[PDB]
Amino acid sequence: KQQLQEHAPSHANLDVKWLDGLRAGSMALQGDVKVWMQNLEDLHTRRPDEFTARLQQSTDALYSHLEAQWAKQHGTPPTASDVVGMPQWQEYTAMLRERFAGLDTI
Repeated sequence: KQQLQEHAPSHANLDVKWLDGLRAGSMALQGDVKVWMQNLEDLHTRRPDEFTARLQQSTDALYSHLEAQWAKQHGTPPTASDVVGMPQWQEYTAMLRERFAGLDTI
């Protein structure tokens, strides 16, 4: 499948910045999650266990940004254990990746 090669003008995950956020890249819509799925759509195709490894690099920004930044708030509750679901990504991604069958939020 996909023997012949092809290409066209379009935006890719690389374009979108890390979870840290985008100033001009994507203001109106969310490029963080918007690509979160698309990244797994291509990866998951080959290996699922790796699907999470795709965004794993991006989500890192927030994953740490929270445990680090949020640390100021309390610093006690902030930890890889909490940061896992402390942020919104935990839920957000759960809405798209799960309700992907009908991505409308975007």
